[PDB]
Amino acid sequence: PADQTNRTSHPLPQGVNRYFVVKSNNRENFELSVQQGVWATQRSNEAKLNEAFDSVENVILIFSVNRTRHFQGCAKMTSRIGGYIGGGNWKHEHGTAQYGRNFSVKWLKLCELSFHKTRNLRNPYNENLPVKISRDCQELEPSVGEQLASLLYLEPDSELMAISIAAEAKREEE
RNA sequence: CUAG
Repeated sequence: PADQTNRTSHPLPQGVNRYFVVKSNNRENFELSVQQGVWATQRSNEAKLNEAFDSVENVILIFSVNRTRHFQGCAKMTSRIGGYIGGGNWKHEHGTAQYGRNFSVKWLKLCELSFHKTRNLRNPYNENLPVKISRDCQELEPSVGEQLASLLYLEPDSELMAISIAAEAKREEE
């Protein structure tokens, strides 16, 4: 009874964060990311994630699979792109849009956040369009990013959350 | 990217 209420997701790190919407063409890659703690983006996006990674303590990546009408969670970018990381043999069609280098992520919160529920939120960095209209690695104006992440934390954990925590712990035993 |  001395034990604090134990938690099943990681809270949004405190401090000065930047926020990017990350898009996947398919669930398979997103699920692989969750099992392995790894992502890779399009080559053209790598310098901008590295610029964010160098600039602030936490780069928060809010994921959404194309066409699912939902956000699926948020991760912290935990390594700079460049440098061997490993994992992630990714699915893609006839070699097109071939992905860049794998980097580490830590899944903070996994859930299914409907776009309906984000419909009053717009992003000044993308012409004040609703945040659902976000290409891969579009930056969220940071006050809007913090609002969008806060909506994620209102949703119940999806089944992937515990999958993530388990995989994360397994990688920790070294 | 969102919509079909």
